[PDB]
Amino acid sequence: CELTNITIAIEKEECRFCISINTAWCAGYCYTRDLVYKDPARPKIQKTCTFKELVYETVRVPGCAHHADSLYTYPVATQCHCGKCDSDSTDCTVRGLGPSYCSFGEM
Amino acid sequence: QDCPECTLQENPFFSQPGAPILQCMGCCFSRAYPTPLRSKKTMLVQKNVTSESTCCVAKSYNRVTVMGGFKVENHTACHCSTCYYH
Ligand SMILES: *[C@@H]1O[C@H](CO)[C@@H](O[C@@H]2O[C@H](CO)[C@@H](O[C@@H]3O[C@H](CO)[C@@H](O)[C@H](O)[C@@H]3O)[C@H](O)[C@H]2NC(C)=O)[C@H](O)[C@H]1NC(C)=O
Ligand SMILES: *[C@@H]1O[C@H](CO)[C@@H](O[C@@H]2O[C@H](CO)[C@@H](O)[C@H](O)[C@H]2NC(C)=O)[C@H](O)[C@H]1NC(C)=O
Ligand SMILES: *[C@@H]1O[C@H](CO)[C@@H](O[C@H]2O[C@H](CO)[C@@H](O)[C@H](O)[C@H]2NC(C)=O)[C@H](O)[C@H]1NC(C)=O
Repeated sequence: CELTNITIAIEKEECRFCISINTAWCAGYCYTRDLVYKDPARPKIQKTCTFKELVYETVRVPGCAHHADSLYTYPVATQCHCGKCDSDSTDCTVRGLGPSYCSFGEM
Repeated sequence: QDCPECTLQENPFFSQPGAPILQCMGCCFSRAYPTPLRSKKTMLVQKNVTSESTCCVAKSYNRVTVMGGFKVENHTACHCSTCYYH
């Protein structure tokens, strides 16, 4: 579970386009076991690659026809480990849209 | 070899002569990235980050009875799928 450079995608709903920032985040492998004996008394969250520390940033997002280009603040991974995704800040899913998902036009 | 690929291993605590009892354990890919907008919207319960968990789990098991008089799962195939806890 290193900490590698990926390519997130920031978008302006109003302008039908997206910009590509090259920020750094988490990814890699972690160890887990599927208990052969499952005690009814849950649980054991199981570890996973994620963030330990995340500093924020901001960037310039071009505007267009009828909107002034603005500022966008995005999280950046400081250090990665195999902890337990912090539900109080993270949407822990099996499969998400992906860091570079661009929904040019909402809905 | 830093993180051995998820596979079956004999579970010593429940294995017995001639009749073992395999278990899935090992590593699986995972990652975290900034939540895209389209989801941060459908997210009435707004979350700034997203993680794609994927722990090692049995693809199939028999579930046998053993020594202690209780029943354990006897895994026969494994794969990195979703984290459902136990
Ligand atoms: C838990 O599940 C494992 C599944 O592997 C069981 O072990 C397997 O048991 C079979 C049947 O004895 C072993 O034999 C295999 O099929 C025939 C049987 O004569 C043989 O010709 C094949 O060459 C092959 O060996 C098989 O080797 C064995 N597999 C492993 C990985 O050990 C185990 O018995 C189950 N335990 C319980 C308590 O149900
Ligand atoms: C992603 O993180 C950084 C680049 O952002 C890479 O690590 C070093 O980072 C410094 C700047 O902080 C670069 O000047 C160095 O060139 C990088 N190290 C090396 C050996 O080149 C890191 O390598 C990147 N991740 C990947 C997978 O390339
Ligand atoms: C995720 O948590 C909050 C969600 O409430 C995010 O909100 C922050 O950024 C907003 C965008 O400008 C600000 O308006 C909010 O004031 C600010 N929230 C707080 C508590 O400062 C935030 O970006 C993410 N991280 C944190 C630590 O809040």
